[PDB]
Parts: sequence; C-alpha cells; structure tokens
Amino acid sequence: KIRIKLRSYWVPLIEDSCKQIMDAARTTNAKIMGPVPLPTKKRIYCVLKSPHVHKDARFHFEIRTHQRLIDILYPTAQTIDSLMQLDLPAGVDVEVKL
Amino acid sequence: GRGDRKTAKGKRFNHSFGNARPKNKNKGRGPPKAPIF
Amino acid sequence: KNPFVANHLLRKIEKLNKKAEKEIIVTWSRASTIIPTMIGHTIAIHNGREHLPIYITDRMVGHKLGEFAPTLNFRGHA
Amino acid sequence: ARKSLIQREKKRRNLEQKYHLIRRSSKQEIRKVTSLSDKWEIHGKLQSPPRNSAPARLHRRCFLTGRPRANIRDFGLSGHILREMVHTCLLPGATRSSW
Amino acid sequence: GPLSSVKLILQGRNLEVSDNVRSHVEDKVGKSVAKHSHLVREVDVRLSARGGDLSKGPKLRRCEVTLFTKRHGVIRAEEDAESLYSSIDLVSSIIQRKLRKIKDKVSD
Amino acid sequence: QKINPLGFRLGTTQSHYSLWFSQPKNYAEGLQEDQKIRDCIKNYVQKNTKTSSGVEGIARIEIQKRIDLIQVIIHMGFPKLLIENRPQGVEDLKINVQKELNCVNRKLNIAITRIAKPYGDPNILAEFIAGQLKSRVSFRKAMKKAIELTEQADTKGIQIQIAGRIDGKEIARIEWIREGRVPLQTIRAKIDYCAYTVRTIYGVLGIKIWIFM
Amino acid sequence: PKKGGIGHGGLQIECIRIGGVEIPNHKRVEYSLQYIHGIGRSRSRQILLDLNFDNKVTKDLSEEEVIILRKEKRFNRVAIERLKEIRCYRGIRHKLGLPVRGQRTKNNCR
Amino acid sequence: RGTVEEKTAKSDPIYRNRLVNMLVNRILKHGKKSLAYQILYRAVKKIQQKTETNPLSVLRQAIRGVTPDIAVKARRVGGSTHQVPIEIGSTQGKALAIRWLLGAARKRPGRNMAFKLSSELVDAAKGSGDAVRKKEETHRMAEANRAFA
Amino acid sequence: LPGGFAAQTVIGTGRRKCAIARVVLQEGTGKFIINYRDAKEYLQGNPLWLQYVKTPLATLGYETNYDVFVKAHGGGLSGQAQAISLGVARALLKVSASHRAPLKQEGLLTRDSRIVERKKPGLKKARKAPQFS
RNA sequence: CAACGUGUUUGGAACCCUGAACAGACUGCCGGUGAUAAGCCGGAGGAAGGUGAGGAUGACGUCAAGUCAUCAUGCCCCUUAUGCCCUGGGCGACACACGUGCUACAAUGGCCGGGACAAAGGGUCGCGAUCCCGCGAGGGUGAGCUAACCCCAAAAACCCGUCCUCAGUUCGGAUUGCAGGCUGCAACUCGCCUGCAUGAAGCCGGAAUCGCUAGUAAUCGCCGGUCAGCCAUACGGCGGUGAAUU
Repeated sequence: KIRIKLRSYWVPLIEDSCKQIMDAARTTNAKIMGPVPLPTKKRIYCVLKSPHVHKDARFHFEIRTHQRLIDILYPTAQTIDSLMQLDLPAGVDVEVKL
Repeated sequence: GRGDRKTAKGKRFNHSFGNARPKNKNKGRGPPKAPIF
Repeated sequence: KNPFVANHLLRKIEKLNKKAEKEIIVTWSRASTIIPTMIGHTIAIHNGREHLPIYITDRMVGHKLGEFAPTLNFRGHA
Repeated sequence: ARKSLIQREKKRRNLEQKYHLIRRSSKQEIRKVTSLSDKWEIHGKLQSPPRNSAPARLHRRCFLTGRPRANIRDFGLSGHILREMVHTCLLPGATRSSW
Repeated sequence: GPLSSVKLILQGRNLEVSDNVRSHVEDKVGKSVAKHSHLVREVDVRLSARGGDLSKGPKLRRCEVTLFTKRHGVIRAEEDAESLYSSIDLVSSIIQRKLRKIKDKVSD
Repeated sequence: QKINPLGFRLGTTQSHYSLWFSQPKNYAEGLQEDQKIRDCIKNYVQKNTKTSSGVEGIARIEIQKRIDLIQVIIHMGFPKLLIENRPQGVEDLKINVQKELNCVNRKLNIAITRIAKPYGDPNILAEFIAGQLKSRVSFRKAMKKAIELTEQADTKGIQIQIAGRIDGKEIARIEWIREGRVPLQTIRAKIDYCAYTVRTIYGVLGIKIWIFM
Repeated sequence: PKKGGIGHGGLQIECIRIGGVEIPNHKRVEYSLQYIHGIGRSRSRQILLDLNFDNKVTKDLSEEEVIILRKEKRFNRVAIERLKEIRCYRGIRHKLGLPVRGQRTKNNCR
Repeated sequence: RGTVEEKTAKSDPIYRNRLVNMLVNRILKHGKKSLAYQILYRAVKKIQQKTETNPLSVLRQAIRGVTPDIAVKARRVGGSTHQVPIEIGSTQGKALAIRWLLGAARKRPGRNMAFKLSSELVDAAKGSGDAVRKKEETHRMAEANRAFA
Repeated sequence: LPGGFAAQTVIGTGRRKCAIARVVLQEGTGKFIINYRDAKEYLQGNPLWLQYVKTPLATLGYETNYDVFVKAHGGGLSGQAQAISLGVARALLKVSASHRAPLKQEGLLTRDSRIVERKKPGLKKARKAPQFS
C-alpha cells in the first residue's frame, strides 16, 4: 500500500541503501514488492570550453538521475517503525506515495 | 518551398501555425477546392 | 488592443487642451501613440541628442511618434 | 562583471519583491475585461510608476562571478566556471558522460 | 593594385592609415608585383603597428602579406621593422622571391 | 590542453564532495548553500589562523544532507592546530556556519578528520610549497625540499609544476619535476591533484601538483 | 476571355487562370469556386456564359486590377506627405521590414 | 591505404539480377529508394510496351554498346603529361556504362523519367541518341593518341 | 484482424536500430499480419522491405508452410522490416535448429551495426564539416 | 502480453523494455605462409573477428598563438571622475568588399485529400488535454501529470488517388501595402506570428574552391538550451529514408 521512491546520482548508494531497506523490510514483516528500476532521468549540458573565442571543441557533461521504485504491501506498526527506524542513507532522496 | 510561408511546407519549416498547417484538423481550414467533374 | 500613451504626455494633453493652446513643449518617451486630441500641438521628439519640433496634423494619426523623427544622421557618401 | 552591476540586479530584485504581487495582481484585474472594454486607459497610468519592478528588466547573472551571458539557468552558474565546479568534484552527479 | 591586378584588402590595426601609407602599399607592393602576369585571386595586406611610444616594447611596424593565388598554393610573409615603409619594402622583397619561386617552379 | 585528473576520473575511483541529491531550482539553491559554507569555513580558518603561526591545509570540505541535517566533514592534516582546546574551535565554526543556512532551521554537524599522511595530500603539500615559495626561497631548494619531504612520507609517484615569474624574471616559465610513474591517462590509477595560485608581490604564481598513489 | 477592366488570363485551368488576373484574392479565388460553385479543374474553355456573368459580378464585389494600384499609390502619395521613417527610406529606397543593411539589400539596390 | 573489403552486391528486387539492382542504386538520388524503384519498374513496364523481348536482353544489349574497353587517363611522367590510354576493367565499364547512360538519360526532355530513361535506353539499343555517341567521343580520343604507350 | 493467440509458444525477436519486432511463427498458410494490418498495406506497397520479409522463408522454401503474424513498433519501416526478417530467423531457429546451417551460411542470423552516429561538436552531421576558404 | 466494453477491473513475467551484476572477442581454435617469433592471408564457431562502431581522451613542446571584457593579479593611471544612478538612442546605419548557412531554379517535381511507422528530450511561476468563439495567429474553461502515467506532439520525407506535364510556370518566394493576434510598463528606430494583396531576381552557375570511405554522403522532420517574447535559416542533439567510389 506504500510506494517509496529512491532517487540519487550514485548507483552504490541506491544499491546498498535499497539493499538494506529491502533487507530490513523483509526480515521484519511479510511479502513486499521488489525494487523495480524505472529508467534513468539523464540529461546533458554543453559548456563552451575556452573562455574566449573557440566555438568548436566544447565540454558537454551529463548528469544522471538514477531512481528505483520500491513498494511495501502492508502497513504494520512495527514495520512503519522499521522503515522510519532507518534514517540511514547518505543522500538518497526517498519519497512516499499511495 | 520552405520559405513560402503562405503554404503548408513553409509553415512546417517555420515552426508556426496558420491555415495550411492546422492543429485539430476538424477545426480550422482554408477554403476547400471543388474540382468536381 | 489599447493605445499606449506616456502619462506625462497625457498631462501635457490635460494641461494645454484644458487651459489654453501653446507651443514647442518637450517630451521624452518616444514610444507614445498619436491620440487625436494632440492634433495641432507641436511635439518635441527626442532624436538621440536633441528634441525636434514636429507639428502634428490630423493626417499623422494612428502611428507612433518616432517614426516622424529619424535618429541616424546619415548624410552619406558611403 | 563590474561590482556595480551585481548590485544592479540585487536592488532590481528588491524592487521586484517590493510590490511584485501587488502590481501584477493588479494586472490580474486589469486584463479581466469582462466588465468593461473601453475604459481603464488611465489605469495603465497606475500600471506605469513601477519602473525597475518590471520583471522583463530582471536578469539572472552568474552568482559566483557575474557573466550576464551563457548562464545555464538550471545551475545558476556561467559557462567557464561550471567546468571547474565539475572538474573539482564539486557538482554532484556531473559524470562528464561522452556517450 | 591600381588596375587589372589581384584584389587588394587592407587591415589597419593600432594604426590610423593615411594617403601616403596605402599609397605606398599599392605602389610598392602593387608596382613591384606589376611585372607579374599572375591572376592571383586575393591579396590580404595586414599592417599593424606596436610599441615604442605607443606602449611597452620597442618601436615596431609589422606587416603580413598573404596571396591566395591559384598558382600552386597560398603564401604569407610577416616582417617587422622600425618603420612602416621599411616593413612594406621588406615584405615586398620577400614576396618577390616567393613569386619567382612559383613562376620558376613552373618549368619544362 | 590537458584534462585535469579530478575531473577525468569521476565515474570510478574518485567520488564527488558536495554529496546531496536534489531537483533543479533546489539544485541551484543547494549549490548556493554549498558555496557559502565553503566560503565561511575557508575565510574563517584563514582569519583565525592567519593571526596564528603556521599553515593549516584544509583539503576537502565534504557536505552531505541525509535528512534535514547537514554533515560537514573537514579533511585537514593538522587538526590539533584549529580548536580552542575544549572544543571551542568547531563550536565557533558551528556558530558562523549556522549564520548562513537557517532558512529551514535544520541541524548541522561540523566534524573534522585527520589526513592519514599530510604529505601525500596535494592540497596540503601545495600549500607548503606555496608558503615557502611565498617566502623568499628559490624554486630549486623549496621544490626538491617538497620532493624528499614527500618521499620520506610514502608516495608512489609525483609531478610538480610551478608556473611563471620565478625569483627575479620578467619572462614567465614553467618548471616541472617528476619522479616515478605518474600515468595521467590510466583511469584506474587514482591520481589526486591540486592547483593552488600563489599571490606573490612581484606577480602571480601557479602551482599544480599531481600525486599518483 | 476578358475580365473586369482590361485584364484577363490565358486559356488554362480556371483557378490558375483567375490567378492570372491582375490582383484577385487567392482565398477568394477559392471562394469563387465555392459561392459560384464553379468547376475549377475545367479550363477557361468550356464555361457557360452565366458562369462568366457570375464571375464578373463576384469580381466586381472585391477590389481589383486598377483600383488597388490606385489605393496603394494613394498610400504612396500619403507616403510622400507626412515625413515618416518609411517615407524617408523610400526617398532613399531601403527596406522597411528592416533587414540589417550592412550587407545584401538587393531588392532595391539593384 | 591498402584495399577495400571485397564487395557485397545483391540482385534485383523482383527479377534477381545483379545488374538491374546496380542500376536502381545509380538512379537513386538522396535516399528516395522507393521512387527510384518506381522509375525503373515503370521503365521496364514501358519497355515491355515498346518492344516484345526480355528487358534483361534489351538492357544488357544496350549497356554492351555503352561500355568502353579503353579510356583516357591523363597521366604524367617527369612533369610531362601524356594522354596515354589504359585498358579499363569490366565492372568499371559497367559503372561507367550506366553512368553515361543515366546522366544522358537526364537530358532528353518531354515527359517523365520513365519515358526519358526508356528513350535513351532504346537509343543505346540502336546506336543512337547520346550515350553511345558519348562512348564514341570518349573512344575516338583514346584512339587518337596511341602514339604514347 | 482478430483470431488471437495470447501466448508465447514459438517466438522470435529482432531489432534494427530503433525498430524492434517480436514475431510468433504459427504453422499455417501465409496470410500474415504486421501489427493489425496486412503485410502489403503495412509495408506500404512492394519495396525491398516486403522482400526482406519473404527472404528467410524462401531460403527454406517454407512459403506455404507457415503464418507469421507480427507485433512490432519502434523505428521506421525499413528497419522494422529488417527486424521482422531477423525475427523470422531467430524464430526458425527455435523450432527446427537443424536449419542452422542454411540460415547462418547466408546473412540472416547476423545483425548489422546500423546505428546513427551522433553529431560531433564542431561538425554538422557526424562527418559533415563546414567549409573554409 | 492477454480479456470487459470504450478501469487500476482480472490474471501472467512467459516476448519487449527498463537497470544492477555476470559472460563474451583474447589472433582464442584450425589450415597455410613466414629465421621456431612478431605477424600476415584464409576458414570454422559466434550476435560480433582481428583497434566490433562512436566518443572521451591531446606527451615534451611550437606559434614570446588567443583571453587583463569570464575570474584572479604585478606594475601604472583616473578618483566632486577613466567611478556610480535614470531616461532616450546605439551595438540593427550602407556606395561596396570578404565568409558561413537557408531557400530555390521545378515533373525523382509542386498542391490538395485520405492513409503509415519514430527516437530523444522538456515541463508545477509550468506543460497544458477537452469544449466553445474566431478563416487563423489566438481568447476563455481549465481535467491529467513533480513525470516510463499527462501534455508539448501533428512527426516529415514515404504510400494511394486529382490536377498542372515545360512555362519564369499551380516552379520560386523576395520586396511592399492594408487588416489583426501574442509577449511584455512599452514592439517607431528594432520582436515573432496570422488573414488578404504583389509576385523581384533566379532555367544549375566563370576562374577557382570545399565536405565525405557506410548507416557515412545526400535528404526529411522532431526536440533542447538561453528565454517574458524573439532576430534560431545558428548551435547542441535525436530519429526516418538512405547511396556511389577507393
């Protein structure tokens, strides 16, 4: 009944943070929908490289927004306290929706 | 051709809308030709 | 859809067209319209350096003012 | 840029938030012409006396240096400064992909 | 290049050009490449000056002459002398050797 | 010319610093917050240790945002020099850093860590050659001094480039010395570099230190 | 045939042939295939004289050959009168949708 | 550079012929392959309408009369330019054959490209028109200078 | 056209650049269907495209023998026809694998490296460069 | 993927896709050539074969190349001014010259109608679906979407019919006039776009000159950035059709 979203710029942090959230959620309660990787919001920027006039040879860097949807079925009180027990991940943005 | 802004190919090149390149083909159209027979 | 008028020019209308007729009186803000209650007044349009006296006929109605005053002093042997 | 122009954008922004909602919520009522069409010309006179509070006049410079041009708006920084805040591990996620 | 010759293009950088300057350009360059019979397309003569009383560094007058000729390539010569006139005469000599290099290499 | 190593190796073996994950307008505002924190810490320690004797050498300022709480780690090599001995150094840091973040009054933990070996960390060693070179000491004595000073403290390979206007000159030079392998191209290799600008009296100098570890 | 004042088109397809007239309206050419319901694809040959009457009336209904030349040159003697920047650039034959004239203005430089 | 990797050449779409597929690639202008396809098969349905033989027979018999055996390669020795003829290969003569045939087929006016390619194609089949005359004027120039090698 | 299957018994996949194609290969007659149209009306007349569809079955001479109604999207029509073709090849591999030797000897089980090269900055079309004089 | 008739209603994870790990391609095997070696030529297997393709990557150094108008700064100089605020102009002038692009010069064409298939992006001060008014640009109403949901968004070249089927033309669209709309205190100098009007030059280009070795060239569209709106025919990308020659 709950959907939590994990967005980051870093794959070992969603991998390990979603790893331990799935670990705690499985070892504290019942069957829970797995982490579905929904695709990478990735976007590119072209930076004019030299300060003055060199229009060719620029620097286009790309930022990658990884994200995983992960769904827990049944709200149990010690399971809500299990998830809210873990203020663990270092930056990974977590969201809640129905 | 493509600069011919009174056409459909010209408005498609210009990224604009008028008679010849319509939004919602039900709505908005120039006069209709009647070759008939 | 609405004619644009600089408000000090509107106060020039409300000062001369209410009391009494007058003369060369200066304006800035070139972008104003004609406003046919201005006909017969002479408007001083800024041209980059000075203000020009331009008499306003009723034929000049329906435009903006700096079409009447050129800004480039191109005499020209280019 | 120069030291003056950053504070030009600063004091112009103070005039934005000074009566932003007041004057442009007034314009929310002017353009509503269901009641009348011909009148309110003078009321453009009341539209007039905000001058530097026109949001058309408000730029967005690079906050770290101040180049008015090539400001990638999603970062707030300029062109050339954005390299050395990618190349110094400072921007998160800037993985310099060359796909 | 008064008539019939290659198309002249001047560049004046840090230098207000006069009658005697570009007159000396077309007469020395043009009248020393007047015995040419060359249909060279374009001559770019870029005549900049620098230093001395103008700024830091010695008094310099530096000319580059570039010829975009049909006849086997493009050529350019940059010389830097104490005067404009010594610059343009010296580049005039260099481009005499480069054009005799081109004409003389068309042989047999 | 050449790409710089900390930019080039960002996918692997080098991690970012400002480690907080956000949305575009909030990305620009979070970058505001990051830059003012690094400003307050840098200007803070520069003032309160400029009155003090030696150089500090703050290498990294990592800023992390788990919850509405901001972990700030400061990686200097000589951390005993900072504090006013009960903890009052980091307390007053926490005061002046709280001065410019209290939009949402969220707590922040300023910590401080030790560099493992401070000569092997190119920002600190670049600060040392910056300090001695800002004093009237030649390029050679100070630069070789940095090299043997480094190799006593366990570094695999090193490259030092010092830019123009060395002791008395009006023509700029570049002077670089290398020892061991410094493969700038090998992506696995983990080279850490620094690029410090020394603001001297007769000009500006540029020091650029690559360290292959 | 011959149409209103003096002007007329060839012996070609009817819509195109009305296009050959001096100054008709092409959307109202298309309307003149719709109000009259004239067969456009058929040529100017094979046209009943009632269709020619309807054409001459509907072409009297809008301004045409000499009339628009008259009114546009009335806006040209207007464009001698009142000293405008359009008028000043027609004393000197420039372009008044305003191209950058530092290069290449040869609809009027000739 | 050394060489080109060998070749891959497929046959005709509907007749299974390696020549006619070469011709449909040569009539192609900027990717419109269905239209060049259309022009060629309208030319074949035109050639069934003109005479009553195999279009492979009138096509191959046409391009035999366009293909040269020798051509001018204006070569140089010591700075001296000889107009010496060198014997051209076979498939090279195919490509030149439908080259002159096709470009000369883009000159004869009057009607659509089916009639144009048909008319210059039968002119190649009868020794008239312009493609086989182009064969002659590129053939009577290498014949004119056999005093070189 | 109706008459569904709703299963994945003997499937085949294929993909040219942006054009994917999944096929199911039923032992039938030959009135075969791209997504819900005939092959002629979807492959838009008879270019080479329809012939690339007819190529792997005519390799084994199994034109009457099967009926391959196709589900496909992505890409444009030629590459969608090619992905149909290699879908037929990988489908025929997954019925009667002893057809490996005729199919692989021709270029039917392979895949071209058809991919649009990206624009390279300072160029115009990944090879096209602006001229200079 | 499937059903119900135009949902979150049912199943399935079987295809596709998303996205983490793994594997794979390394002259590994075979034959033949080569001082036995490096390799070289071929063959099998394999999705892919000899850097698989593209990118990022750019040594010591050169041009005392460019940048003191990104930023920092030696020295020098101005300081009731070489500083600062505000309104109007200007960077948009125009006898010419040089360069890069777009449109073309037509029947492989142009128009109309009806059909067909993409990718990648962007968007809560927004994107804006639906309905109505208007020939239209547009106006109102604003459901849905913080984005694999919704919207921008119609893809276009392409296919099937109608016409012109050789003309300065139903090619081409320049320039100008009248009438509008939008953005924004404000659109004259100097914004875009709609409706009508005109229909310039231009029948494939001298001398010379440039790009490209394959999903490339050519060709057809779509998106983004900056951005109130735009001068964008540019730039950064993304697909579609798709060659010839070495």
